[PDB]
Amino acid sequence: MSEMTPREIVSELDKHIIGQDNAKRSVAIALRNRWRRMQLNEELRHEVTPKNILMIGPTGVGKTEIARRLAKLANAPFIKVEATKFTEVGYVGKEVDSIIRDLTDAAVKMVRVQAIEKNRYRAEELAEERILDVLIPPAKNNWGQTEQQQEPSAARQAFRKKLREGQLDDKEIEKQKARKLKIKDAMKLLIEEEAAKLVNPEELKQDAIDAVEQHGIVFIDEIDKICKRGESSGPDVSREGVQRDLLPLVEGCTVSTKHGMVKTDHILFIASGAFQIAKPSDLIPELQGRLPIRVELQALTTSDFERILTEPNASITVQYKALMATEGVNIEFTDSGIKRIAEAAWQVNESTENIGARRLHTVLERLMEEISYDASDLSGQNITIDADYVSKHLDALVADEDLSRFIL
Amino acid sequence: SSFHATTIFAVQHKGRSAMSGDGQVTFGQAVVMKHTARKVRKLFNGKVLAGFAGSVADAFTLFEKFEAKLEEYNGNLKRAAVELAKEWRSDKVLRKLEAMLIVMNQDTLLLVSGTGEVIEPDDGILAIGSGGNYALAAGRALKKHAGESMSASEIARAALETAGEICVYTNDQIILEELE
Ligand SMILES: Nc1ncnc2c1ncn2[C@@H]1O[C@H](COP(=O)(O)OP(=O)(O)O)[C@@H](O)[C@H]1O
Repeated sequence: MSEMTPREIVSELDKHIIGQDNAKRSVAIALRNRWRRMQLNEELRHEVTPKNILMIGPTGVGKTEIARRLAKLANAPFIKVEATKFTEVGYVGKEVDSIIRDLTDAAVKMVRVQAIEKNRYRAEELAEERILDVLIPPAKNNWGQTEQQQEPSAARQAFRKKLREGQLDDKEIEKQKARKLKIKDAMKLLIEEEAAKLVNPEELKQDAIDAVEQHGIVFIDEIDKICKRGESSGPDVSREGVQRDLLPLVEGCTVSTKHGMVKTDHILFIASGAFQIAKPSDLIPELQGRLPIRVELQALTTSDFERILTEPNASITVQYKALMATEGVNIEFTDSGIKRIAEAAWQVNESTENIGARRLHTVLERLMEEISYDASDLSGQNITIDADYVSKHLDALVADEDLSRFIL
Repeated sequence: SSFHATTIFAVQHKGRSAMSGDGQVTFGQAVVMKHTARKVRKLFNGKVLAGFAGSVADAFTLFEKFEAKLEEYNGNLKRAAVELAKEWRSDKVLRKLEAMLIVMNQDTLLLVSGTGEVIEPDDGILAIGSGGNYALAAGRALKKHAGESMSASEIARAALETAGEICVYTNDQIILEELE
């Protein structure tokens, strides 16, 4: 099982989300206040109430990714539903118990794929027993010693080591089979047709169910755009409603679905958004109060950037190096470009409109349009990417405001 | 008849940034209902001075749409100034609205009008409402004349003061605001 202490939770955070400590902090305080529970009895296993979180602040500084990530290391199943959607001011038809239904549909194509390296390496030593079986059969009547089985190997395990270097031969092996095929096929087959025997009844469900149930985490994005305070950001309280609908979810219900009936009850909720338009004080009271833990995030810096450009472990930048290396190019970003790199983000974000950390992403892939293209030429060649570089393909762009409008 | 404008005066001198306004609420032709009202507020973490001229519904109301849009762009008056104009010029209920809006920051200074104007005073003095001109005439007057001899804060105080002195619709009790 998972847990992690408060700080532990944080620290893996600072691994991919620069700054906003306060932020992290809370979310972890929610995720232990979580664990804690379990460890009680039955009374209070069921009278204490997922400490759901309200995420006030500007855009692109990481409310989402703070959640997204928290959850990945919780190893919780997770989904982010935009608040908008349930509005349909195009007037369609939106039901909110859907949300829970998709927090299962990952809670699966999550259980699945998170079962093919736990039970994959367990059955490449079971797809071999099925070819060292057709090239040379362990002659009828095994005289039980389990050590006269590694004794077929007296040539059998000479073919076992010869499966990795010489294949493409015509063979046929044992709703079963009885089929005559070929070996590089078949090798790619059995595998598949073997994960099946790696039992998938009321296990990939029931426990996938447990998934959601135990908990993930839903991040209800934008909540603020669904509540009133008049003028420009009120049509009707034909939005107020979606706060209502919502309630139950957060406030605790069962729900109908596909793989099994699910209990929202204990699910964790993380409600986002910026409120230049209203004020959290402005939710329906009901909601207001299921959002116990409130926290601010604040806009990142120039530095903050620079640092997001490199101190993220998946770093953007690196994404480059490696990507870029693949064509035979070392690439290497100075202190002093990683400086302008940011520097631009910030200047651009300040003239057009500011989209968050977001800009770096675009500013970059643009830096490289040159390199990133010609790359397969540079076969070995290496390049120095630095201020003086940067500014040559940037400055006038960033310069041209109205271009940036289009193309950054 | 109607309630008369309040007079309000903003000025920006030797890098101090200042807004004075009267309290006088002059109802009907001649009648006075109150002698004190706050229509000069501090907005955005004391970062901006804004005085309105008008009704405190209208007043309050505009103010937040200036807020909202100030956040909505991280400190750029001009920008938000504008995008309010658009908003005010268009809205059915405020587009008709008479008075204007004085907005200023650490740096710079703006008239903003129901009608979708946005104005920039060459000389760092703006002024609205009843006695406007009288105080404008005081403002510009002093700055030009005892810039050295007096302050931001001071010059504005005085604007109003003079106003109430020529002006029936302006009165001695002045509210004063400055940024840091
Ligand atoms: N504080 C930050 N530290 C690291 N990366 C960030 C930070 N803020 C934003 N980002 C990155 O830039 C984009 C913004 O993140 P996201 O969480 O979706 O923004 P927001 O929640 O603020 O609307 C994503 O690519 C995100 O991973």
